[PDB]
This record gives sequence, structure tokens and C-alpha cells, in this order.
Amino acid sequence: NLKDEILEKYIPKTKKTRSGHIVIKTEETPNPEIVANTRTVPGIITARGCAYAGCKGVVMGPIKDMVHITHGPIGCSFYTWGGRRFKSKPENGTGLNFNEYVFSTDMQESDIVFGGVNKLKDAIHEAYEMFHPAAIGVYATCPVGLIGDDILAVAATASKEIGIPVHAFSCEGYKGVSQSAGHHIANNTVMTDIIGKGNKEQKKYSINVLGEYNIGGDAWEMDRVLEKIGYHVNATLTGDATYEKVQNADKADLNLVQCHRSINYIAEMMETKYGIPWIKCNFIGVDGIVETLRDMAKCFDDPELTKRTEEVIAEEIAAIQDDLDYFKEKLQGKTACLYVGGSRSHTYMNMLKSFGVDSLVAGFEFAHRDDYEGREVIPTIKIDADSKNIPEITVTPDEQKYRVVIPEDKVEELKKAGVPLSSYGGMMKEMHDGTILIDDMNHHDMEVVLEKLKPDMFFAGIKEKFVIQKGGVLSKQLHSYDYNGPYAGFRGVVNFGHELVNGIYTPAWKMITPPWK
Amino acid sequence: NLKDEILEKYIPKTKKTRSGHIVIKTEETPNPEIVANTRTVPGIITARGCAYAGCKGVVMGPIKDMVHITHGPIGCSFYTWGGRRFKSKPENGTGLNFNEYVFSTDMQESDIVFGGVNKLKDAIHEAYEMFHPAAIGVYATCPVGLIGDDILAVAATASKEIGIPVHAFSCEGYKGVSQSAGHHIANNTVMTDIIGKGNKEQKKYSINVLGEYNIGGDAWEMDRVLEKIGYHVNATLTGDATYEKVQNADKADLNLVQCHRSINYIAEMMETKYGIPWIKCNFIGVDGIVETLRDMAKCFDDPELTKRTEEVIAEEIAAIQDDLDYFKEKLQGKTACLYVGGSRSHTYMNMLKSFGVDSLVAGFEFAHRDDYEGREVIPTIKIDADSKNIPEITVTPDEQKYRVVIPEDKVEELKKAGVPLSSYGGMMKEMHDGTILIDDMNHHDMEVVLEKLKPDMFFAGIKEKFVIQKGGVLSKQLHSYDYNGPYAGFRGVVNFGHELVNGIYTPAWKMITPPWK
Amino acid sequence: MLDATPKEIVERKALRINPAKTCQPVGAMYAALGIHNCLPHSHGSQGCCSYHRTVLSRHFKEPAMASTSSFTEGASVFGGGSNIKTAVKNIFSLYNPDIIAVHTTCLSETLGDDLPTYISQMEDAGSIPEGKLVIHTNTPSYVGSHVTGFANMVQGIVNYLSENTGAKNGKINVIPGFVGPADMREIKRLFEAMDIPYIMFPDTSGVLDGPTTGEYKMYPEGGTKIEDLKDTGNSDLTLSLGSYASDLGAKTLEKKCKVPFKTLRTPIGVSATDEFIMALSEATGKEVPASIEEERGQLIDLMIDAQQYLQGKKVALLGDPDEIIALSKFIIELGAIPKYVVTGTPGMKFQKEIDAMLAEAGIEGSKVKVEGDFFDVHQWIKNEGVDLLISNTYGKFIAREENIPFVRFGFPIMDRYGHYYNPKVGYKGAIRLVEEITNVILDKIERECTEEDFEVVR
Amino acid sequence: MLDATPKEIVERKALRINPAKTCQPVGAMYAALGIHNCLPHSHGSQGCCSYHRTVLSRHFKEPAMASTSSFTEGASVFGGGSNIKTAVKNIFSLYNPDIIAVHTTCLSETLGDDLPTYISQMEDAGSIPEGKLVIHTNTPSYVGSHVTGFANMVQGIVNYLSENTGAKNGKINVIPGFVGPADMREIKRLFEAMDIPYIMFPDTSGVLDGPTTGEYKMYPEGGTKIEDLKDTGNSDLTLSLGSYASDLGAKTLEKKCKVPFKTLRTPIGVSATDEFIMALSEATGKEVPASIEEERGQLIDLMIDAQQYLQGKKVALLGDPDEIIALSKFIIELGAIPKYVVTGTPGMKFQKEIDAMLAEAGIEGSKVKVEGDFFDVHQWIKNEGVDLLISNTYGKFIAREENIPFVRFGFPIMDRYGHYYNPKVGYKGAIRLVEEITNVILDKIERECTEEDFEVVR
Ligand code: ICS
Ligand code: ICS
Ligand code: CLF
Ligand code: CLF
Ligand code: PRO
Ligand code: PRO
Ligand SMILES: [Fe+3]
Ligand SMILES: [Fe+3]
Ligand SMILES: [Xe]
Ligand SMILES: [Xe]
Ligand SMILES: [Xe]
Ligand SMILES: [Xe]
Ligand SMILES: [Xe]
Ligand SMILES: [Xe]
Repeated sequence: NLKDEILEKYIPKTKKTRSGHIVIKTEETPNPEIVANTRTVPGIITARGCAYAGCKGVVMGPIKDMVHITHGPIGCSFYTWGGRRFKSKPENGTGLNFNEYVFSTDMQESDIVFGGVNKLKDAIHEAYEMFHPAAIGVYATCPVGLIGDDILAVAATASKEIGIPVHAFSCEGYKGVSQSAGHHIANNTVMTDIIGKGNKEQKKYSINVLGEYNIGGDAWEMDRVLEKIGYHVNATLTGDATYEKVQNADKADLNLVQCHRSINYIAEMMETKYGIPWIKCNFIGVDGIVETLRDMAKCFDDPELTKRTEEVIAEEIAAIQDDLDYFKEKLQGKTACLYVGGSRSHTYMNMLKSFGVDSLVAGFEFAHRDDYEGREVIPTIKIDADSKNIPEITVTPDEQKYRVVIPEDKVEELKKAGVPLSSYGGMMKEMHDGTILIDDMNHHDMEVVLEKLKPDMFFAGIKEKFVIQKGGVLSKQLHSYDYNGPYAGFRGVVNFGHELVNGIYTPAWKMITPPWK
Repeated sequence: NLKDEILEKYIPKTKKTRSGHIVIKTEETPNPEIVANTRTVPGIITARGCAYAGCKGVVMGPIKDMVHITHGPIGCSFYTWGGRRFKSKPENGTGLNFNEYVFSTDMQESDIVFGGVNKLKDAIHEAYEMFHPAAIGVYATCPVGLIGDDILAVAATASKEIGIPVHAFSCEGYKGVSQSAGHHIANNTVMTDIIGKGNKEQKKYSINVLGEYNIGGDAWEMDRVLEKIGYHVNATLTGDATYEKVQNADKADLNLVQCHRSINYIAEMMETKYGIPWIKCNFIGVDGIVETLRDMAKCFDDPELTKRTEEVIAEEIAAIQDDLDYFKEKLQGKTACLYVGGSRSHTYMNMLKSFGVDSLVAGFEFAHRDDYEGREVIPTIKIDADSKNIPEITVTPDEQKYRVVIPEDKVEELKKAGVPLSSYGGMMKEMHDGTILIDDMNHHDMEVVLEKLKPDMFFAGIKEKFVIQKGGVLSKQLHSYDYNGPYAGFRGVVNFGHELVNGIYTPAWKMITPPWK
Repeated sequence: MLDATPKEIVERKALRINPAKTCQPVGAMYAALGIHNCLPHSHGSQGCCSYHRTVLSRHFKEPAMASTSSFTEGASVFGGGSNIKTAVKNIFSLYNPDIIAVHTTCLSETLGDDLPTYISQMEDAGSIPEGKLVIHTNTPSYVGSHVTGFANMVQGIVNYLSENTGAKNGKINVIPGFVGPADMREIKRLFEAMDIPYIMFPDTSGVLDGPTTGEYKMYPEGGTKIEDLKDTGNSDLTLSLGSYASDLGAKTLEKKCKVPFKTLRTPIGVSATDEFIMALSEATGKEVPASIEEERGQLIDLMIDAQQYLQGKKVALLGDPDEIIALSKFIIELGAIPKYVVTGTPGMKFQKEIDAMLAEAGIEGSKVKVEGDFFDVHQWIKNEGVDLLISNTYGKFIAREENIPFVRFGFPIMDRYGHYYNPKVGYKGAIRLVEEITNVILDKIERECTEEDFEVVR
Repeated sequence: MLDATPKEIVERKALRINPAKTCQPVGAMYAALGIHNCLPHSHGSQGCCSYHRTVLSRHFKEPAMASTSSFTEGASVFGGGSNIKTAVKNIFSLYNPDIIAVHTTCLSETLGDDLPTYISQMEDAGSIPEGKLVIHTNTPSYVGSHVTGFANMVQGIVNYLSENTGAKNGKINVIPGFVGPADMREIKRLFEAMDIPYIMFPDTSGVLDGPTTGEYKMYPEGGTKIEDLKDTGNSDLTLSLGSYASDLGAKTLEKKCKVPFKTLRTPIGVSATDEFIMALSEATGKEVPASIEEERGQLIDLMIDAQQYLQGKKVALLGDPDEIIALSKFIIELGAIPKYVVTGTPGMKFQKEIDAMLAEAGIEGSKVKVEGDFFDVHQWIKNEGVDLLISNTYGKFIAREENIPFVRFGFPIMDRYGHYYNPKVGYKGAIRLVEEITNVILDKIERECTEEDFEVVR
């Protein structure tokens, strides 16, 4: 019926194509089916971005000692200058860091007509001479694949001449239907051209965190806790990452998938090519963090590490429990909606639950059916016309490298225990009964949700934030963390909670109506 | 003439009193006699202050490790909080410094009624335990005299109990006719109760700078040069002074008198009591500075001093001659008026002349005939009813410590050679023929001067500054230096010149009239 | 900096250090400059007058005219009657105000000079030209503070000028209190936006914030006019903004001319401005127009937009009581905490109003001090730090020593240019304050954060 | 910070770093939001729309609405005709604007979409409800900058709406250029003070600077009304403020509707504001009133009062050409030096105007660069420092790295709260700029000076 109320104003054609995007969870339909990762309806005011953003903006950008050159006109570049808050520092205090710059070929009319490959060649050389980075990236924009520029070929010539890797990405913004295609596009070239290539020696308890971009320092907070326990963090893809360290991602025994959507492609291929397994992790929310660390200790199976684990948990939770009780005190019974990208809508749910907040509504901008419904449905997934021309890549066990990190029999008993090895259960199962999912939620939808359910809080992004607050409802951003962080880890929960309480109890919410009414 | 024009609007009584305060130099009469240091005419809009300002705000305040307590209601105190820019630093990087504070007994009604000696006593004690300064000073204000608080007694009692000096000053604002009375009152107590009380051994080539208060760093700049040449600056009274160094004031062979009006009393008394001679000095303007340094060299004779003297002068002038030429290129032919307290109207003249500026008008607020006409006229000055209650004190030669610093024949021989030993020629002599002097110039007088003479620049203070500039004429302050400094010394000349050129050439002066006019 | 100030506190009973006030007469001089063609006259020793003119010029970067009786020792023992009579003849002939507004100092008050007598003798002897006026008030500097001086001069204006001639004007009087010319301009703009006729007095707009035209004008275009000052007796109602500064004037006018009066906070912040606007509408039946509603809504929008940087912030405030009571309320409304709250001006009002808003907000342990000073607040800070400091110029020493984001507020501000063109009152002033507060908070954050913590968006 | 930026300059011909411009479409989206009840539509891939909406939200801390055609590879092959048709139907039905203002991107421009055709087919097919409008401009992002996008959208307004029905409205048209809503309000106040009737378009005041009322309002109260945009053709004259942003639309208006137009600098500073006032007076024969003359005279008074901190100061400036040309002139007017002067927006006029004003002031050796960027200016600074930096938010990195007093100016400013309530134009804006410039200069001095050189008064 809320589904009905949302669909009501859509014209017939739109009503029909949207209906499948909105599902109400019921106990009888425990595993309900949603439509996702389809094209955006024109004119309906989506939040979505493009393939270029998913590739250059999200996955690649954070690699700090690599120069990322946008091949396009100036905006694709300008709009990726610091808006996404991946944190970087010079490695060990001395490594290169280009976070504070954006690089572009600033294409002009001549380039659109006569072609742009000569400006691109020149750009690449200028950047090598000037900066001498570990690598240079070249990123396509909308016009590039239509004017005929061959950026793969251009990168090869230049990389020949200069003596370092030059990675081309064909992430024109019209590819796929969303940022999603850019994730996939980046994963492909990263896998084949960067992972493995590292000549460094593994280490004891070596692990990678995958699909984590160190927004507001999230990753440093994860790492901190991970190291007390004893682990070595061979690599984080790609938050605060160096090029060399991505080359050396293979030097690990366990892959942790924080953002499933953006990085799973690489999770799978690393298992296939190098025989490294992976679990879904959620380093946000105390429940999520503990559950995660408890899971990893098992894959490693180690009385000491396993004990050290439950120790650090104790002193960390000790250190913050007073804060947790405060949040619950000040937030108990509050209601929430979450519309984030393709991961956080779900990963923030346990935290809100421990605050006693009820999540009534959730959705993803650009996630796929497996993020809603879990990976078990992958076999039923039909790639549609709008994503057909996103390339699939195949890898095969590397002989001199491949390994069986977890004996076959052993894997299956961990899965027996509930350890998400090569698995992700999806957002829907974690949600309460009678709640609702809305894929590619648009302005019209959100408004109906706001009138009908009257949440106390609505998490989303910068485009929605003020629309929500103009209506007297608190909206905290869960992409940019409203210029705060970490929100991940144990200290993250404190940060998050204190920000949320402060938002709810801001006095001015009560002063909106003038006394002359 | 111009004096007639200034006198025009005065009512007859007023016209008659003021007439003698305004004099025009002529060859017919080279050094006319002026009337000065008389009561302010009520309602005339003077620039003048009070005796309390002269004693506490000017002479004593700069003594940085002494705690100066105003005994009065709060204004007398608050209005001495940082407005006069005597600069102070911790002696040796570590000594006491109370520059940033003002201290008060903050008299109330009950204090006017039952007297205030009790609160004063407790303030003295509170100040001592809290700060443990080298000394405490106590300063009367208007109502203190009327209600009959005996502050000398309170200070004696407390000084006994606490074990440090407590110096009382009866500088009620109504005493005398101006700040001048305050100088005298301060000098009296400083001479008898402070100077000579020290116990340090005199060093070689020891000089004092008397009447220098380190406004905007002036004194540190002259020290910088004096210490290069090779002198020992035993004490500066009282810019950046410690209590102890004022106590040790007698440990020198020559006193230099920068501000004659404020410090001449002590200069006379030191020569009488200790045999220490003095000369007028002027560390403002290249010519002033060079002449001063050469005079000091003659008084000491030592031919190394004499050689370093010319070596240091040579290099200093070398370093800044380009600036000096610039000042003259940019200011040549411009005209000035000067109206500053009791010294700077005269001491800034050599600098402006070197810049090529013609000073048409000069005056002092509260200087006496000897500052205008020279010390030769002192035997003819008649103390009038309004200043007769300012205490005169007499000192005798110290039976033990007195000494002939310079053979009396040498003394007379240098006076031949032009050394200003125990003398001062006054401002009039230095002025050009046909120029005008105006004592206690008031708003009326200033407006006539501006309209008739149309000067390019008029130097005065904060109260006059915006009155002048509202009329499209530049006014730079020669009390506060417009929050710059040093203006004294070699570096001072360059600071002053650049600020003056910048003032004259500020583009906005030519933008005053709107284009619809 | 301020090295002599110790962390460990020993309470002070007698030694006043770095005061959060100054003395009456400058407040009266300021009030008198809010009358058109008026020359303030200080009846005391000329030191006072020079000092008080100086502080105004330092703050406004403007001329500030006043004459003085220039007491000498003789007059300071036997009376200052000749001095003032001599002064009036010199003033009218040389300087030609339409009115001379006399105040006094600790000197003439301690002496017991009888100004009503001096002025009458002056009247009876013809020392006061036809169509010219002389008024006075008494402003003993040992009582209260400059704010008290302002209040006394306003009463003085009422005593001498306000006449109820029966010919009702259909106007509301407004005594804006001890606020700047920008604030007076903003209050008037709001009256005008509401379409309400009014008389504001005193009014220093056009006097202490005036233009340069290339001709010095001794009596600037501004100031409430004498005839309007008289007409105040014929209004329907007087709004007294700021009790310390404005009540005495308003009660006096009721007593003398039977004009009723309501007391209102200086309109700083949401509730105080709301109460001011509600008073204008409730008093006239007038509708609050769209423009004013939009301003309020922009302020609320800003309070919400900026909320994350304000919530829970500890604020130290020092200043004059009317302004600080209102500002402290605004701080609480922004979600912030008035942690240390001090006025140098004596009186219980402040203790009460401040204690009460804290209680109401459920805020515990904040230090409120009446007749406290800058040394007090610094010692407090040394014991427990704050996130923001609001005061006049003299706070800059604490801000630097303790590294606290600093907002210049109130009187006197002597170290910046153009501040006197910005109101702190009204929805418009409130918006400026929120900008200025968050600006100085963010400036410190971005200066000091690690480079990897540096942000584009905030 | 900015460690990779070397002092030794190798001149770049291909690699653009930290641009001092962005692309057309956001300029057109901004212009469209200056129409009442208008929904901007981005015809291309949706990444552009989201990015352009986002920057407006980050600058103003306000919603900023727009729809998009959401191109897929399908369009990159069949063009976006079906997309725009499908969009238009969903827009009118779900969101019901009174007008849809379409702009394009590099994708649709490269592809050669034909919006006039699609539009006519929508008309014929009945896709545009009665009483509803659809207009368009073309904004290829590979041409010019966002300023150019704004200029183009304004041209599109004229094409579609401007109608000389022969009547005389008695009004003057004013195209304010690429300036903030505060600037638009201030320009309208000046008109209204001069008592001159006018139509401003686009006008974003009441749209991107609006109140929070507790109800979200998709089309805010502001924006120039369609009826008045039509009525533009019936006006006596058009004033084009800032030639880059505004001339195209004024010229087009003359061609289409015979309305003559005069070009003027964005009014920032003394001469530029004077020129604007004098145009108004001359065009209408009306007198400059006293209020406006007082403001100008206050500004001159401030320029003189603050002179010592301005004379000979070296300024680095980067931004949009209309604004930086005027601000550069103001800098010279203040007695300061435009030392490094850059815009990312191409075109010869910036070069000529800046060169000319420098030559006239006798200023030698300043670097002026058209299509320069933030990397250029930082390299310059490394070779010789400056005393002041004025730019958008992205300058903050240089300000910190080199310790330069920093004034946030122009677009976008995404890191402070409430700046969008303050004009930079007019005498009032000029006064704000001088306060802000001297404040940041004095803050740094008082922060870094030795304790013994610390000062009460400045
Ligand atoms: S990559 Fe993805 S939209 Fe997984 S494109 Fe987006 S820094 Fe979001 S919910 Mo912005 S799939 Fe990361 C995301 Fe999540 S940019 Fe960040 S917050 S966890
Ligand atoms: S003491 Fe005097 S008024 Fe000689 S009371 Fe005054 S710091 Fe002046 S011209 Mo202010 S006799 Fe000193 C003076 Fe000169 S306060 Fe300073 S500048 S050289
Ligand atoms: S969907 Fe994505 S962001 Fe859009 S263009 Fe396409 S790759 Fe880029 Fe870059 S310059 Fe501007 S913002 Fe575009 S309109 Fe041309
Ligand atoms: S001439 Fe001089 S400064 Fe004047 S009082 Fe007298 S000693 Fe003092 Fe202090 S508190 Fe204020 S300023 Fe006076 S009126 Fe009473
Ligand atoms: O608050 C202010 O700004 C003004 C200044 C003088 C009196 N009060
Ligand atoms: O303030 C300004 O100038 C910019 C112009 C467009 C958006 N805001
Ligand atoms: Fe001024
Ligand atoms: Fe907002
Ligand atoms: Xe493992
Ligand atoms: Xe939050
Ligand atoms: Xe000597
Ligand atoms: Xe000067
Ligand atoms: Xe005290
Ligand atoms: Xe470039």
C-alpha cells in the first residue's frame, strides 16, 4: 500500500517499469525479487552518476602515487577535485601524493573534430616529466569513444617511450546505466595489469581489505584495530593505496570485501588466479566489526591470534560503552530511512539497530540484484542491453603462484559455521518485516516516503540532504559523512553517534515556525 | 595676517588670553616670546589631558616589572590600557612584564563616602602576593584628593609589611593645567626614592637615555646603534625599563635628554646630586641622529668611540640612502603642520626638512616657554596660580658619590664647539622665518590653519586625525605612529618615510567627489 | 602572553584587573552624539574628556567631538561654576551647537557641583543665545559603568525636552540602548519595513559612521532632532531595548509625559528579535511583511545548515549586560553552551537572566559573574578550555595566548576596519554573527588539521 | 601541502591542472534556476546533471534541482530524441514545472542531437501540456566555460520568450551576469533606490538563498516570472553587466525585439559601481538619491581609514573574467597591486582589460594569464610571494601551503556558511570586501608578530 502510494503518480509506462524496483518485505515472501541495475527513466530526477565516476572517481582516484589524467573536457575533471573524501598521506611520510590535484587534457572543439590523441600524448609526457609517478591513468569521457580516439593505443606508445605503466580506461559516461559499469571497467584493468605484478615477499597473517576507500579516514581506523590483533594489511583497495602495494595484492591469505558491489569482480578473480579466498566483512557498527573479526580468526584458526582478537575487542568496547548507552538513550525508538550508493544503505543498518533506531526504508542507487537479494541469485541475473557492452574478463590459476590457502574440506565447515566465504547475503534479509526497498529512488518517491512514514532521520547524499531538511527532517550524509570521519571502526561508531545525536537535538528544528503563526 | 585670522572669532576675553599663545616669526623679531603652560580655556576644545596621564600613563607606566595601581574609579585605569604604545619585553627573556594589564581599586560610592584607603591597602596586598613585582606604584585621581585618602601613608605601611618599595604619586587629574604637572610629580618621586638606590658597579662608556619611552620600538632601535658604536646603555628612562635599572640610574657618565619637557627635572637633579652632565639628544631624523652621535663622541673624546662612531654612521646611512632619496623625490615641495605633545613637534622637523617638506605651522599641547624659546628664558618664567601647587624639590651634591665627570674647562670648551651641555635651544630657533607657532591649538585654530594654508599634511594625534582627513588632507599620527614603529633611529627614518609616501599617494584621495558632481 | 596570570585562582576582593567595563561619561557622550547638532560637554578635568573622545574615535575611526570645563585645582576645591559658564560662552560663539549636553565626572560629583543652578544662572544672565539649549545629566564614574552613563543621559534628554502637548503623533518611541549606529540603522529599517512611524533616540547613525565628502562637518547629518526629541512626549508607546541602558529613560518618560513603555531585550538572536517584532505587531495591529519573514527563515536555514559546528561548543563571553544577555540566549539557541559569562557592569538583572536561561536549557556548571573582568575569564579558561571567545578588543590577548577562535563584539572594537557598518541585531545581524562564528571556528580547524585531514567542502 | 608542485616552471601546453574554470552546463543550470517555476534539464548522460546539481548544493547549502535525459549507449547511436521525449512527459506529470529549460552536454553536442526538431515533434505529438513551456540552449562543454553556459542559456531565454508586443512597459532590463543571488538582490535594491523600474533576468535570489519554512518547496518563490521574461521585449533598454556572461543575451534581445543595450563592468569597486549608477541616472534622467551617495562616501572613508594596510600590497587573483576584471580594478583603486591575475575562461577581453588597467596605473611585471590555472599561480607565488590571495575555495590549499591571507570570492565557495547572504557588488559589497581583506591581513599580522609588537589598536 505504501508501494501503491508511491507508484500512484507515475504515468502508465513509468508506473509499469518502476513497480519492479519497489518491494515490500513480508514473512511469506521472505526472499522477494527486485528489479535493479536497469537504465534510469529519463526526467524522473535520479541521484545517479556515470561510468566515469565509478571508474576514475571511485576505484582508481584513491591510488595516491599514480597520476590520473581525465581525457575529456574540463568538468569530468573539476567535479572529481576533492568532493569524494578518500584520505591519503605520503607513504611512510615521504611517498608521492596527488590527492590535492586533478589532471586533464581540457579538450576543446578542435579536439572533438580533428581528434584528441595528440593532446593526450602530450599531456601524458608533460605529466611524466613533471611528476615522475609510479603510473599514469588515462580516463575516457563521453566524447572520447565517439570521436575515434584510441586511448589504449595512445597509452602503449607513450608508456613505451617513458618507462612506466600507462593505464587506459574506456569509462565513457554513457556506458552501463550508472557508476556500476565504471567499477567493473576499473576492476578488469586493475586485475590483469596491476595485481600480481608485484615482486615483494608475503608476510605472516597477510590480508587485504577490498572495496574500501578510506573516506574520512575509515580505513586507518580499520587498520589500527587490525594491527593490535596482529595482522599484516598487505593492501587496501584502494583507500590510501600506493601503486606498488596494489601490484602486491596477491601477497595475502584472506580478502575482506567491505563494498561488495565495487570490488567483488576482483575478489572472485583473485580466488581463481591465485587461490586466495574471501569473506564479506562489515567494519561498521560494533556488531558488524566484532562479527567480522570473529569470522577472520576462524579462517586463520589460531588459539593465540583468536585470543588476542577477543582481547582487543574487550578493551575497544570497554573504551566506548558509555557512549553507546548514551546514543541508545537519546535515539531509542527513532525511525530512519537510508538511501546510499550500492553498499552503505546496508552496512549502516546494524549500527542504527544498536542505537535502537528502526530502519523503515532502504535502497541502492546502482546496486544489482545480488546486493539486494544476495549472491545466490547470480545465476538468474540477465545482463540487459544497456550493460551488454561492459566487458567480462576471464582469469586462470597462475602456476608458479597459485595455492590452496584453505584446504577444501576446511572451507565447507567454516561455511557450515556461518562464515561468509565467497558469499554475501544481501541487504533484504537483514531488514525487518513490513519494511520496503526502493531501487534508484527518485525525488517523487522520497517525498511520498517522507509524507507517509515521517521518519525522524533520512540518510542519503548531498543532493537529497537539503531537500529533506527544508521539510524539517534531519538528513545526515553517508557518502561524505558531512565532512567528518571515521564513521567506520570502534572510534567511528562514537563519531557517528555523536554527530547523529547532535543533529537530532539541534534546537533550531523547533524554531521553524515564527511566533506570528 | 594668519594670527589675526585665527584670533577673529574668539570672544574678547578669549581673544585676549589666546593672542599670546600664537606667534609669528619675523626678522624684526627672531625669537618672540610666547605664552605657554597656562590653564586651558573652558569650552575651547583642547587636545589636552591631565596630570594623572602625565605621571602614570607616560613616565611610570613603561616600567615593566613594576605593578602600577590606579586608585580611582575605573576609567582612569581603562583608558591607560594599551593606547600608548610603550613596548616592553621580559628582561633577559625571563623577567616580569605587566604591559598587558591595567590595575585599579575600581572605587565605588562607598569608597568616595567612607574613604578608600582600606581597598587600596588590600589591592596593594592582593597585587603583591599574586605577582611579587620589583615594586608597586599607587596613583591618585581626581576624587582621591577631594575625599582625603592619604595614599603616601597607605603605601608606607604596606611597603613595610610586604618588603618591597611602594611608591605613591599624588597626580590627581586637576593638578596643574595639563599632562606636564604629571611629569613633574613623577620625576620628583623617581629622583628621591628610586634613582641611586641600586648597587651595581658602573661600567665604562656608560650613558642613559632620559625621556624615552620606547613607543613602537624607538628605544630598542637607538640602543641597537649605540651598542654597536660601543656605549653601555645603563638605563633608558623609562622605555622598556626594569625597576632595578632605574634604581641604578646614577651609574653613568652622560645623560641624553630626548624629551626635554618630561625628563628635564631629573636631568637637572642628577647633575646637581651626582655631577652627571647631560646633553640634548635627538635620535629622530638622520641629521638629528648624526649630530647627537657626534656630540656624545666629543663628550667622551675616546678616539676609538670616535672612530666606531663614524664607521657605524657610515654603514647605517649607506644601507638606507636609496630610501632617503626616494622620500625626497616623492615629497619635495610639500608642506606640513606639526602639533604633538611637548617634544615631537620639534624633534620631527629635521626629518621632514631632509625629505624636502616645508613645515609651515608648529605647536605644543603643554610644553613650557623653555621648550618653545630655549632654556635661557627659564629665569624669566613666572609660575602661575594654576601650577604653583606642583611641588618643587631640591637636591644637594652627594657628599660621597658626587664627581666631576668632565673637567669644567672641557665643559666650557665643548660649549664653544657647539655641544648642547645642560641646554636646549627650543623649537622656535629651528623654524623658518614667517612660520607660526600655536600653543594649546584647539579645533577652531586648526580649522583656520587648514583653510588658509591648505597644507599637504598635518601631523597630530588620534582626536585630530579624522577631522583632518574628512577634509581631504593627510594626517599621520606622531604619538601612536599609526600602530607602526620604530620611527626613531636610522631604521625609523625609512619606516616613517614609507608610511608618509604611502599616505600621500593613497588613490582614494582623488576619488572623493562622486561622478554625478 | 599574559604570563603573570596564574592557573591557580585566589579570589580578588579589591584588585581590579583588565576590566569588562569603563566609566559612565563616555556612555553619555555617546548618547549625546545621538542628538543632531549637539556638542557633548564634560564637566570635569579635561583628562576625562580627551580619553572618552579618544575611545570613540579608536572604535569608529571617526571624529568624536566634545568640550570640557577643564577644571583646575582651584575649581576642584571651591566649585566649577565659573568654568562651565566660561565654557558655554566659548562653545556657542566658537562652535555654535543648537544644544549642549552636559555630563559630569567623579570630580564634579564628589564636589557636589549643582548644575541645575549653574544652568539657571546661565539662563537668567543671557549666557544662552535665543533658540539654543543646554541640558545635563549626572554621571558619577564611581557608580556602575559606561552603560549606566548612557542611561543617565537618555533620562536627561527626557527631563529637559520631552513634552506631551496633547497633539498625539501616532508614533512609537524606541530607545535602542547602548548599541552601534549599524544596529540603530537595522532597528529603524525593521520599523520602516513594518510601516510603523517611530522616534528613535538617541541615534548615532549618520554621526559616528558617516561618509567622507572632502569637507569636515562638525555636526554630521545624523542624530535625532531636537523637535522630535520634544515630540517623544506625544507618542503612544515607548519600546525600551536593553533594560540597563534604556529603562530609566523609558520610565522617566512615562512619569513625566504618561507615555506607556514595554521593556524588551536587545534584539539579538531568534527569540529576542522575535519578541521585538511581535511587540511591534501586537502594538500596532500591523502585519509582519514577507521580507522580514524571509530574513528569519534564512537565519533558521543557516542555523540548521551550520549546526554541526555549533552543537555543544563552549563559549566564553564578556561585555555589556543587555547585549550579553541576548547573545547568551542566541548561543543557547544555536545549540551552543555559554560556559563563562561576565559583565563588568554591576546589577542583579544579569545574574538572574543568565542563571535562568542556563537552568532552562539544563546547562550546569557554567560560571556567571557580575562585576567580573578579563583576568577572571582567563583564569577560568586556564582551568577548563573553551571553543570560542566573544568580547571587545581586549579579548584578543586571551585569544592569542590560549589559541581560541575569536569574535569581536560590542564596545570598544578598536583594531579592525568596517565592522561598524555591520549590525549584530535583528535576523540580519544574527545571520552575520553565525557566519562570523563559524568562519573563525573553521579557520582554526583548517589551519591546524593534519594535511591528510584537510578538506575541500565543509 | 601541494608538495608535487615545483618552483621551476616548465610551461604546459597539454596538461591542465587544477583548473580556474568548470564546464558550460552548470552555468546554464544556474541561469535556468533564475526563472520562476523552472526545472533545468540536462540533455546528456546523467553524470553531468548530478555533478552540476551537486556543486550548486555545495556552494549554497541549498537544494538545486534538475532533470536529465540519462543517455545510454543506445542514444550514442540513435541520438537522444527518445530520451528527451520520455523525460518531458515524466517531468510535467511528476514535477509539474511551468517551464522546462533544456541545456546540452559534450555527449549530445558531439553526437549532433537536434533539440529544435525533438521539441517540434513534442509539440505536434501533444507532449507539452497547454500553459506549459519548453525552451533550450546548446552548451557544448568543450567550448568556453561555465560562464559561457550561463551566457548561452540567457540567449535561449531571449529566443523563446522575449516579445515586443509594441507596448511600453517603462522598464529597463538588467542582465546581472554570472553573480550570486546576494549580488542580484543588491543590484535590485539600487534600481529600487534610484526609483527605476526594471526586469532582471536571470534572477536566482529567492531560489538559491531561500528560507527554511518547514515545507520543502520544489519551485521556490523567486525567479524571474515567465510573464516578465516575455515582457522584456517591451523595455526601453538593456543593461548588460559583465560582457562574458551577459552581452550575448542583450545583443540577441536587440535583434529580436529592437531593445537597445549598454554594456557595463560587473559593478565591483568604486569606478565600476560609479559607472553603473551613472548609466542608470543618464538612461532615465533620475537623480542619485542621498542613501546611495552616503554608501559611496562610507566606502571612500573606509578606503582612506584602512589605507595603510593596503598600499603596495601584492595580490594574486583567480576566477571568472567579468568579476576578476572589476575586482582587479578595485584592487588598484585600493592602492594595492594585481600581481598575478588569472581566469580559466578563454577570450581576449580579459587580457586587454587587465593589461590596460595595469599599464594605466604604471604597474609593471604582473603576470596576466587567460586559460591559466591554480597550478600556474602557485608556481608564480613560489618564485615571488604575495600578500593576499583571492579565489574560490580551491585557493585554500595555496593559502595554507604559502601562508597567504585568503579571501573566498566568486564560484564555487563550498566551505563556509552564510557567505551567500553577502554581496560583493555595489558600494555595500565593496565595503564588505575591504573589511574582509583588511581583516585577513590583520589576523595574520597579529597571529605572527612578536608578543612585544602585539597591539591593542590597529
Ligand atoms: S565504492 Fe561505491 S555512492 Fe562501494 S560508487 Fe559511491 S566510497 Fe557510496 S555507498 Mo558515494 S558502492 Fe563506495 C560508494 Fe558505496 S562514491 Fe562511495 S559513498 S562503498
Ligand atoms: S613624554 Fe610626552 S603627547 Fe615627551 S606627554 Fe605625551 S611618549 Fe607626546 S610629544 Mo603623546 S612630551 Fe612623550 C609625549 Fe612627547 S604621551 Fe608621548 S606622544 S615625547
Ligand atoms: S556523464 Fe560522466 S561527468 Fe558527464 S561529460 Fe560524461 S563522463 Fe563526464 Fe565533464 S566536461 Fe562537463 S561534466 Fe559533462 S558536460 Fe562535458
Ligand atoms: S582628569 Fe585624569 S583621566 Fe579624568 S577622572 Fe581625573 S585623573 Fe582620571 Fe577615570 S573614572 Fe572616568 S576617566 Fe574621569 S570620569 Fe571618573
Ligand atoms: O555595540 C556597539 O557596536 C556600539 C559601539 C558604541 C556603543 N555600542
Ligand atoms: O557568488 C557568485 O558570484 C557565484 C555566481 C554563481 C553562483 N554564485
Ligand atoms: Fe572613518
Ligand atoms: Fe540552506
Ligand atoms: Xe586464511
Ligand atoms: Xe551521523
Ligand atoms: Xe662623558
Ligand atoms: Xe608617517
Ligand atoms: Xe576585584
Ligand atoms: Xe595546459
